[PDB]
Amino acid sequence: RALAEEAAVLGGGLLTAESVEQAIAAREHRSFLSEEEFLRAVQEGVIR
Amino acid sequence: REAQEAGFALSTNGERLELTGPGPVPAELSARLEEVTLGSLAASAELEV
Amino acid sequence: ALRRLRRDWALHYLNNRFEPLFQRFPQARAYLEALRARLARYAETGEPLDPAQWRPNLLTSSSSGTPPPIVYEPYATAPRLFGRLDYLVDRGVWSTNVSLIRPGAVHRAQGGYLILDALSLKREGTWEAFKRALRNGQVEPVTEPQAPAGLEVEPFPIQMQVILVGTPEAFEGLEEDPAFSELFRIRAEFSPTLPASPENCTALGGWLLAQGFQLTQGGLTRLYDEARRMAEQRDRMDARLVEI
Amino acid sequence: LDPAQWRPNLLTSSSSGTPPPIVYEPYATAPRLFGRLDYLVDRGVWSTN
Amino acid sequence: YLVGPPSLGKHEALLAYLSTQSVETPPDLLYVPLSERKVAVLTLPSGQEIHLAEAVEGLLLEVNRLDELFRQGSFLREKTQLEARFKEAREQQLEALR
Repeated sequence: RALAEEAAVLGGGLLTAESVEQAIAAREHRSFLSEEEFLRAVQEGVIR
Repeated sequence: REAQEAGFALSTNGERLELTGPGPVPAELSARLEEVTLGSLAASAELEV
Repeated sequence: ALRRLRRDWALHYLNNRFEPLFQRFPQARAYLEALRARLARYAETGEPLDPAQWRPNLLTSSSSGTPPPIVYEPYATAPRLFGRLDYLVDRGVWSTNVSLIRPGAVHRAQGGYLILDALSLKREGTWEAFKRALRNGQVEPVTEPQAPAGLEVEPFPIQMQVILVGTPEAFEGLEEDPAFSELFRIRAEFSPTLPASPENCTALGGWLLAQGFQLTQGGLTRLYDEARRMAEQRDRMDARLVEI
Repeated sequence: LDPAQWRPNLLTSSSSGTPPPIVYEPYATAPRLFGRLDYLVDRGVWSTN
Repeated sequence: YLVGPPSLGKHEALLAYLSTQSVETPPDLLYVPLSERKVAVLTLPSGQEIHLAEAVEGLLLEVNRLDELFRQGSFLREKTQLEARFKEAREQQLEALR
């Protein structure tokens, strides 16, 4: 239900496939800072 | 004016209003007396406000 | 029978008294009824009525909520969160009423945004009460232990968007509880670094100008390089604008 | 004889059927579960009834 | 809930962004005593607080108005009729005894 509410917010009032996929992607992206830092460090070569 | 028609008198016994008359008082007179009594109470409250 | 007749007279009288009030303020429908009932008792047993005991204790007032009430409470004591129940000391007798309840941050931020601090929230030990208030809706203003009897505040549906603020390690103490994840699901993780780029350099320059400083191009580049140094990364500037 | 000492304190005024009393108490504490005994403080004496 | 390293200005920027939002007329909050010990949280439209306070003050003053009502002619006649019925029953008992 919470994910559906997020999808409704991102899609206005309709839960289309694009809206739900965007909501899921945004949920994954919100907690992605640690993984973003890991990937950026790997690209930099700090963690090889 | 509309109570003296039957013969009953409107007495202002203190703050509250009563009707003086022999025997029972008519239902219309009682209803109007209660209406004007509530109106007086509300008017006093609104005067204080 | 005299008591019953007085009760019936009072009820019939108060029907007309409270009829316009119900239409004017239908949201207070129960309240007036209770007050009506109290006046009914005033008829039956002759008990007196204390005006200071039956009065609408106002707590907040917003013009149009633009901006909406943003009540920042960096503190997390129960008196700061749910308010406190002020009392009257009559020679050593504690006695409070509806009018002596102080509004709290929760009451101050209804319909708006409540901003707290997770570190303070866990350090003050009021996390459990805050969780109960957010989930159900019940709030308990602080009652003095010397009080003969406090006021039981009925639960009400909360309408504020609580936005906690804290360090990532501070929220660890709350993240263990699964109930924390149920109330809060939007984690706005702030990036400790920013991508060092000319666009971000210009953004930093504009931000510093908005701060009220006068800076040259060379000074701006020096600040940019120092910000990169504080992040100890060649491709990232330190996002901590306070240090800059 | 104290009238406040020998009066029946009403607890549940429910006089209807469906729905049956559904009391949800997420905060399970003894004052919340079993109720609390309000005290009357008279000249420093906690007298209850 | 916002997380980030300290000295990041999270509170300041968050407040600045929040102040730009708009919410339609947050209802005035108030306390209503449903009994001597029970307090209920109430929401009202903006500006209704003063009107309800005036109405409550009027109702509080209505105690004297109810006292005056208890001396109405209709109230007196009803009380006299009720006492007359009770006295008639008592007089029936006393007449039987006599």
